[PDB]
Amino acid sequence: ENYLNHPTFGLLYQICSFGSKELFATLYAQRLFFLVAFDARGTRFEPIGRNEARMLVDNRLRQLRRDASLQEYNQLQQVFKQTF
Amino acid sequence: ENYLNHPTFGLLYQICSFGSKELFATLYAQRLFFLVAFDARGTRFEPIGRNEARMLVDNRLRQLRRDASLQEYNQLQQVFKQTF
Amino acid sequence: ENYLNHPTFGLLYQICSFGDKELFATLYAQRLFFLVAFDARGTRFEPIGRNEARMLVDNRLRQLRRDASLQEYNQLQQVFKQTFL
Amino acid sequence: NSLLTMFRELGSGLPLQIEQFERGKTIFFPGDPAERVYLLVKGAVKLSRVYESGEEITVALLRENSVFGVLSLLTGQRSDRFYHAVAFTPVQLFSVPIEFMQKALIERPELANVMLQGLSSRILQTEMMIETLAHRDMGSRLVSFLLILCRDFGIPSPDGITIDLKLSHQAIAEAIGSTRVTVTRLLGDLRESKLIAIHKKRITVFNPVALSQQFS
Amino acid sequence: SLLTMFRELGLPLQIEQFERGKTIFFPGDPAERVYLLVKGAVKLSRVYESGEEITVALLRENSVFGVLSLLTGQRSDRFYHAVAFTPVQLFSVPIEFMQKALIERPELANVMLQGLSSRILQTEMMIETLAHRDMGSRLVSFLLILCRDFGIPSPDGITIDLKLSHQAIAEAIGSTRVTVTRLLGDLRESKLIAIHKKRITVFNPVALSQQFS
Amino acid sequence: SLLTMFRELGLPLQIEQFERGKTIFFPGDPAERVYLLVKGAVKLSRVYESGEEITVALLRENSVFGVLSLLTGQRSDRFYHAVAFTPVQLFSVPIEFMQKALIERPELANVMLQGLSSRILQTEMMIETLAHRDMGSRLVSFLLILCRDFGIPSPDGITIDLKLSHQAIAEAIGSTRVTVTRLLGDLRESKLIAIHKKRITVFNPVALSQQFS
Amino acid sequence: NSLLTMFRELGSLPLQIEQFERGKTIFFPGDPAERVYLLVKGAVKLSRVYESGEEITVALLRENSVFGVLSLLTGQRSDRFYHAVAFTPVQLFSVPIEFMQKALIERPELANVMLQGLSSRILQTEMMIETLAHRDMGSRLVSFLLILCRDFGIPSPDGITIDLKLSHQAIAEAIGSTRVTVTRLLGDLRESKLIAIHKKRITVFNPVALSQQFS
DNA sequence: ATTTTTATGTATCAGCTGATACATAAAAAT
DNA sequence: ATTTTTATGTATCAGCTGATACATAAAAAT
DNA sequence: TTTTATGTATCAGCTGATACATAAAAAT
DNA sequence: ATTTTTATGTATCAGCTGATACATAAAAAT
Ligand SMILES: O=C(O)CCC(=O)C(=O)O
Ligand SMILES: O=C(O)CCC(=O)C(=O)O
Ligand SMILES: O=C(O)CCC(=O)C(=O)O
Ligand SMILES: O=C(O)CCC(=O)C(=O)O
Repeated sequence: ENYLNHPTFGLLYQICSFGSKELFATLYAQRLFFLVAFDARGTRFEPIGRNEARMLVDNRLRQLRRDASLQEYNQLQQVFKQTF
Repeated sequence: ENYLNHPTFGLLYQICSFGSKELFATLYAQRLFFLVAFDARGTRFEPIGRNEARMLVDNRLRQLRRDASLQEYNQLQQVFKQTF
Repeated sequence: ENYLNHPTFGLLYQICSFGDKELFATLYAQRLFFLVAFDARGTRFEPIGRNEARMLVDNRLRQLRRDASLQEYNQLQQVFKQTFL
Repeated sequence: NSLLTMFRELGSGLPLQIEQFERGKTIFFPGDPAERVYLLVKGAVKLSRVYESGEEITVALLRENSVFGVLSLLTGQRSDRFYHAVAFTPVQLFSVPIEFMQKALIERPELANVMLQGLSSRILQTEMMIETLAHRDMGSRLVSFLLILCRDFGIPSPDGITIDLKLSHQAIAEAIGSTRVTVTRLLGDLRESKLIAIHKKRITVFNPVALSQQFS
Repeated sequence: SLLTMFRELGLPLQIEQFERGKTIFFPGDPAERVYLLVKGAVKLSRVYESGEEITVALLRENSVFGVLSLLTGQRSDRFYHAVAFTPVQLFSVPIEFMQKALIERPELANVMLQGLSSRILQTEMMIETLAHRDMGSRLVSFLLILCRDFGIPSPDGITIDLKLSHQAIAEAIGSTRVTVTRLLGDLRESKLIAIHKKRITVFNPVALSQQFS
Repeated sequence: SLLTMFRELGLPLQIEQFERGKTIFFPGDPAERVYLLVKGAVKLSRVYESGEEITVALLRENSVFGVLSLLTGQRSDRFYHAVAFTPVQLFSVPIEFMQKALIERPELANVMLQGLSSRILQTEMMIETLAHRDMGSRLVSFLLILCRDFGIPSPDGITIDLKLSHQAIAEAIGSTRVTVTRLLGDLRESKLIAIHKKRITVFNPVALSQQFS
Repeated sequence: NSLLTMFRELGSLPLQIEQFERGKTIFFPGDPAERVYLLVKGAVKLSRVYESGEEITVALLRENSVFGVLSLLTGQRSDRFYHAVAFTPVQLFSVPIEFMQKALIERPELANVMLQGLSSRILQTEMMIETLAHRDMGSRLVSFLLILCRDFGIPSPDGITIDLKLSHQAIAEAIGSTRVTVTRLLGDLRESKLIAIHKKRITVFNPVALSQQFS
């Protein structure tokens, strides 16, 4: 539920973190998705499509069950069911 | 959206057809899934878990595109979205 | 008001002593009763129902009346009253 | 499946006869020696506690192929019942003794399997009810319970699922820990939300799944 | 006998150790095991995707759980969260070795069905508690079960021998932690309970039960 | 110019033939192409999970669509349902061939921004139509657009040269097929339109437009 | 990104950023359409006015958006028909069509960056079509609110405050309704605890949640 | 040892929901 | 067939209880 | 057949139209 | 500072319009 203003596409919201690139998406029905790089250079962006972004959050869900906690599994679960 | 009364677990509802074996699921949160075949006797329910049931409806989606209509996929897409 | 931990049923509490053979009972709504044989490794939880259990406490009440202390007669009255009245 | 078949062969000689019970008839009372195990074949069985205040609390409302009278398994005839097994509806069932069962279990290892299957189902169904009553929102709690009803006694209907059994507002209230008035209150609010309909004292849900999706 | 019979289903079978808060099984694990709690307490809970926890039962010593494995075998996947609420010792025998062990010992089959029966009743007992209307009545009913399963004899009453968070309690009684405290505070003013070392202590358990005639 | 310029991006570029009712792109496809309608009509629609279709716009000849590809490239996935409402001819140039083609021809970039401009206004024109409240006024506004884009001159008025279903109309003006039927029948009693071979014909368009004072 | 950079170099040197104060009109119906604009900071309200005195909001544009798009079709020959008003304090560029004719053949780099800008417009306008194509005025309002949150929303303590002051009528003009109905529906969102108006600005809560409802 | 994270006490609202009472419909009694 | 007991719909009002927010104590953390 | 599209009828409940009191903003 | 013009809250009811269901015509299937 973290927000970020894209120059062209306006407001975005965070889907998940990775390691630390976080996944972000458009607010009206999430048609586009963005990989962000908070470098000293600043805010580096990298657009991705539904097909790739679906399986990518899917991978993170599998990663949290295997070697990770639950609170974060449960909340990302709601995020995934919200988007896809 | 077809219904069937399991002796032990009560009411069930159909997920998808295959060919004609159908997938069925439990009503309170689809906690489990059943492979049914209309033998003259039926009497042939085969239980399966979430992980197997997931990839099985998933294969049917692809199959539809590879070789089937849109809505049969349009409709089963609804179903997968609701259960998964 | 003596307690004993049954493996399966959990906490029990003593109803009446007896000559060995302390009647015990379940803690929630006292829905069962047990004959405990406190022998060296002679421990036994012989289960009994309300019908037999009722008349058995009742018998000890009469027994203390004829030839038995008031204090203990007074106390067993309490237990009977709580379990059965 | 097998439960109905296996209980058939534990007979008075012979098979064992199917016992008939009319609507409202009690099967066992508090104070009866628990010496028998039952299996409901068709209809519904209501298990309840009765208080001195005259208050009834529904523990579970059992469906077909369910094993009950499970007290007899622990000590045998020695213990006395405490719940009120009444025949929620017209009911058929079997009624084998515990001493007949002791022999029947060493006789058939196949029945041993089929029995623990039935007992497992009971644990879950009773635990499922725990989920329902553990709600805070009485609205949420009632729908959860209604979902169960459908699951167990729901028949397919034109526009949804009609619970194929009649229900008393009080009977519902006794099951979900409420008063008759609220039950009526909440049901009317679901009628305005048009998720349910009562046709001929029979309740009927629509898009059941859709109701279940609200309990993510 | 449960503790004794489970010992011999292996060679012997090793007692698994688990520390406080450790999870035993998660939703998604294949149900292939049958469990027996030996020392301490086990919390079974349901997790919603909203992040909400609901306590199904808080199990006591010599209790059988992991019961789904008996229905299809390894085929089904769990859906509750089995967590060690306290420091815990348990046994954990597989379903396929149990198929052997039950036909091996008809003595343990009796001892097992004893265990399963107790579960049904204890779970049904909880139904009574939550079928209450008065949250005050509902809380005490639950407290009585706690005192029955975990309570130890005390100087002035019965101290429930385990530390419980209002939330844990609340999740179990399906209410707000505040309400839990709120009500507790009101029983403290009525002086029916005392909280010593974060443990609930009832004054005269019989007296509280008499309010449920 | 648009027809002429798109001929030269690829070796020429072939006119792709698409039959009646055939889909052009589905939601889920990578947006890697820009399209140009040459002959016929194209329906762009949004589909919900409820199974509901909403017509975004019904595009005409020399229109540019598939415009998602110009923002991130093949990176983004489609979301609308591009279906040929009638028999259609079109061009279909890729994004990576277009990045080439824009720096190549500044005459084409002129030609393209022309087509894009037209789209904005035509889509904004539709906003005007839907922003009405009177469904009567809203329908006529929509009818006028159809006559503008697909109407052919006729003996007594203008026949909308394409077959249209009442649901297709209802999906475009935010209504049920029922209300479309009701209001059309009221215009037939007012004798402002005629339905000839399932084709809607306008009587004195200007008079209909003058009702938008 | 490049749009702000590219417009800088069509030079009256570069071209000066025009300042416009709040509520000031940029163009009216009847003006010769000889220019294209680029909004830099703030919000631009495009509206149609009827003879009845009624205003209908067509689109409410955001930063890095290209408008005044009529000028590219015939040139100076056509007269405008919408009412472009500065909805907030605004910065913008304003280059002519004849200077653009030169600018396009000069730079095919700008041609690319321009069609990118016009693409965005198509979608944003089409996005609005989705919103107004709803039936339920409740659903229609939230859909519209989501767009405002997407374009003008700023991060807030408990939710998303749409960083612009909006009148109930201005909302009603955009969603085809009366001020009354907007007020009533907003009040029902306050009771549902989904929004809050703090310093005359609408604030949604985890709008995400609101968007699911629009599967 | 410090800090800081987690658990608890207090204070105040608004709105379910239980209590109370009545007329009428449906079911069981007769 | 007559009566009558039980079930239902509707209307009201008083108070517990969930939601929200804050200060402070207790426990984990490091 | 068989699917899909269309005309017709009848409803419940939003929502537009009308009118007024009061607060806020712009004008002065 | 006084005005006044414009925006907002509140309360009603009339009628178009969405939802549901059915008969019949047209068009696609077949
Ligand atoms: O076990 C008993 O005798 C009473 C309750 C019951 O039959 C059961 O729930 O199985
Ligand atoms: O058995 C299961 O898998 C779930 C229920 C449970 O944990 C149990 O009672 O054993
Ligand atoms: O560009 C897309 O992929 C979908 C939208 C579209 O085709 C268009 O509006 O031109
Ligand atoms: O271009 C026009 O004349 C009206 C629409 C508009 O201004 C725009 O979208 O840029």
